[PDB]
Amino acid sequence: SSTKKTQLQLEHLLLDLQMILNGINNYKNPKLTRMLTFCFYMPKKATELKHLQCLEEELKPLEEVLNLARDLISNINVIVLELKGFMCEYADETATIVEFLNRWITFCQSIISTLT
Ligand SMILES: *SCCCNC(=O)[C@H](C)NC(=O)CNC(=O)[C@H](NC(=N)N)C1CCCCC1
Repeated sequence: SSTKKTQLQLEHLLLDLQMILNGINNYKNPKLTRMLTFCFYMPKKATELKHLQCLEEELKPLEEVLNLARDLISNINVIVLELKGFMCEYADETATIVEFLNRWITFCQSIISTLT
Protein backbone atom coordinates (compact mmCIF):
# COMPACT_ATOMS: atom_id res chain seq x y z
CA SER A 1 0.00 0.00 0.00
CA SER A 2 3.06 2.23 0.33
CA THR A 3 4.70 1.29 -2.95
CA LYS A 4 1.33 1.49 -4.71
CA LYS A 5 0.67 4.96 -3.29
CA THR A 6 4.07 6.16 -4.49
CA GLN A 7 3.29 4.67 -7.89
CA LEU A 8 -0.07 6.46 -8.03
CA GLN A 9 1.58 9.72 -6.99
CA LEU A 10 3.99 9.35 -9.93
CA GLU A 11 1.19 8.34 -12.30
CA HIS A 12 -0.70 11.55 -11.52
CA LEU A 13 2.51 13.55 -11.96
CA LEU A 14 3.13 11.90 -15.33
CA LEU A 15 -0.42 12.58 -16.48
CA ASP A 16 -0.36 16.19 -15.24
CA LEU A 17 2.74 16.93 -17.31
CA GLN A 18 1.14 15.25 -20.32
CA MET A 19 -1.98 17.40 -19.98
CA ILE A 20 0.25 20.49 -20.13
CA LEU A 21 2.09 19.17 -23.19
CA ASN A 22 -1.25 18.40 -24.85
CA GLY A 23 -2.69 21.85 -24.21
CA ILE A 24 0.44 23.38 -25.68
CA ASN A 25 0.31 21.25 -28.83
CA ASN A 26 -3.40 21.92 -29.36
CA TYR A 27 -3.82 23.91 -32.58
CA LYS A 28 -6.09 26.27 -30.66
CA ASN A 29 -3.09 27.58 -28.70
CA PRO A 30 -2.25 30.96 -30.26
CA LYS A 31 0.99 31.52 -28.35
CA LEU A 32 3.10 28.44 -29.11
CA THR A 33 5.74 30.50 -30.94
CA ARG A 34 6.14 32.85 -27.98
CA MET A 35 6.08 30.00 -25.47
CA LEU A 36 9.05 28.37 -27.20
CA THR A 37 11.21 31.46 -26.64
CA PHE A 38 11.17 30.75 -22.90
CA CYS A 39 14.27 29.23 -21.28
CA PHE A 40 14.00 26.35 -18.79
CA TYR A 41 16.66 24.71 -16.64
CA MET A 42 17.24 20.95 -16.69
CA PRO A 43 19.10 18.82 -14.15
CA LYS A 44 22.37 17.19 -15.20
CA LYS A 45 21.07 13.89 -13.89
CA ALA A 46 17.45 12.83 -13.40
CA THR A 47 17.22 9.31 -12.01
CA GLU A 48 16.27 9.73 -8.35
CA LEU A 49 13.24 11.08 -6.48
CA LYS A 50 15.33 13.79 -4.83
CA HIS A 51 15.89 15.19 -8.33
CA LEU A 52 12.28 16.38 -8.35
CA GLN A 53 13.66 19.36 -6.44
CA CYS A 54 14.85 20.42 -9.89
CA LEU A 55 11.30 20.27 -11.23
CA GLU A 56 9.89 22.07 -8.20
CA GLU A 57 12.33 24.92 -8.75
CA GLU A 58 10.90 25.51 -12.24
CA LEU A 59 7.19 25.63 -11.49
CA LYS A 60 7.31 29.44 -11.64
CA PRO A 61 8.62 29.77 -15.22
CA LEU A 62 6.27 26.90 -16.04
CA GLU A 63 3.26 28.85 -14.77
CA GLU A 64 4.42 31.96 -16.62
CA VAL A 65 4.87 30.24 -19.96
CA LEU A 66 1.41 28.65 -19.79
CA ASN A 67 -0.18 31.89 -18.62
CA LEU A 68 0.70 33.24 -22.07
CA ALA A 69 -2.32 31.46 -23.55
CA ARG A 70 -2.29 26.27 -13.00
CA ASP A 71 -4.91 24.06 -11.39
CA LEU A 72 -2.33 21.67 -12.78
CA ILE A 73 0.73 23.54 -11.50
CA SER A 74 -0.59 23.39 -7.95
CA ASN A 75 -1.31 19.67 -8.40
CA ILE A 76 2.26 19.10 -9.52
CA ASN A 77 3.56 21.06 -6.54
CA VAL A 78 1.65 18.89 -4.05
CA ILE A 79 2.84 15.64 -5.65
CA VAL A 80 6.46 16.80 -5.76
CA LEU A 81 6.50 17.70 -2.07
CA GLU A 82 5.04 14.27 -1.25
CA LEU A 83 7.73 12.48 -3.27
CA LYS A 84 10.92 14.25 -2.20
CA GLY A 85 9.70 15.55 1.15
CA PHE A 86 18.94 18.57 -2.11
CA MET A 87 21.12 20.98 -4.08
CA CYS A 88 20.31 20.71 -7.79
CA GLU A 89 22.99 20.64 -10.48
CA TYR A 90 21.70 22.05 -13.77
CA ALA A 91 23.03 21.49 -17.29
CA ASP A 92 24.48 24.47 -19.14
CA GLU A 93 22.15 24.03 -22.10
CA THR A 94 18.68 25.41 -21.34
CA ALA A 95 15.55 23.85 -22.81
CA THR A 96 12.27 24.87 -24.40
CA ILE A 97 9.07 24.04 -22.56
CA VAL A 98 8.52 21.14 -24.97
CA GLU A 99 11.90 19.58 -24.20
CA PHE A 100 11.40 20.38 -20.52
CA LEU A 101 8.07 18.52 -20.36
CA ASN A 102 9.37 15.56 -22.39
CA ARG A 103 12.36 15.13 -20.08
CA TRP A 104 10.20 15.01 -16.96
CA ILE A 105 7.58 12.75 -18.53
CA THR A 106 10.48 10.40 -19.30
CA PHE A 107 11.75 10.74 -15.73
CA CYS A 108 8.32 9.75 -14.43
CA GLN A 109 8.06 6.68 -16.67
CA SER A 110 11.52 5.60 -15.51
CA ILE A 111 10.82 5.86 -11.78
CA ILE A 112 7.43 4.18 -12.24
CA SER A 113 9.10 1.27 -14.01
CA THR A 114 11.60 0.89 -11.16
CA LEU A 115 9.03 0.65 -8.35
CA THR A 116 6.67 -1.77 -10.07
S1 LIG B 1 16.97 32.50 -21.82
C1 LIG B 1 15.76 33.81 -21.52
C2 LIG B 1 15.14 34.33 -22.80
C3 LIG B 1 14.36 35.61 -22.55
N1 LIG B 1 12.97 35.35 -22.22
C4 LIG B 1 12.55 35.33 -20.96
O1 LIG B 1 13.26 35.60 -20.01
C5 LIG B 1 11.12 34.95 -20.75
C6 LIG B 1 10.29 36.21 -20.54
N2 LIG B 1 10.98 34.07 -19.60
C7 LIG B 1 11.61 32.90 -19.55
O2 LIG B 1 12.39 32.51 -20.41
C8 LIG B 1 11.31 32.04 -18.35
N3 LIG B 1 12.53 31.46 -17.80
C9 LIG B 1 13.06 31.96 -16.69
O3 LIG B 1 12.47 32.73 -15.95
C10 LIG B 1 14.45 31.52 -16.38
N4 LIG B 1 14.55 30.94 -15.06
C11 LIG B 1 14.36 29.63 -14.87
N5 LIG B 1 14.06 28.84 -15.90
N6 LIG B 1 14.48 29.11 -13.66
C12 LIG B 1 15.37 32.73 -16.46
C13 LIG B 1 15.03 33.61 -17.66
C14 LIG B 1 15.92 34.84 -17.67
C15 LIG B 1 17.39 34.45 -17.68
C16 LIG B 1 17.73 33.51 -16.52
C17 LIG B 1 16.83 32.29 -16.55
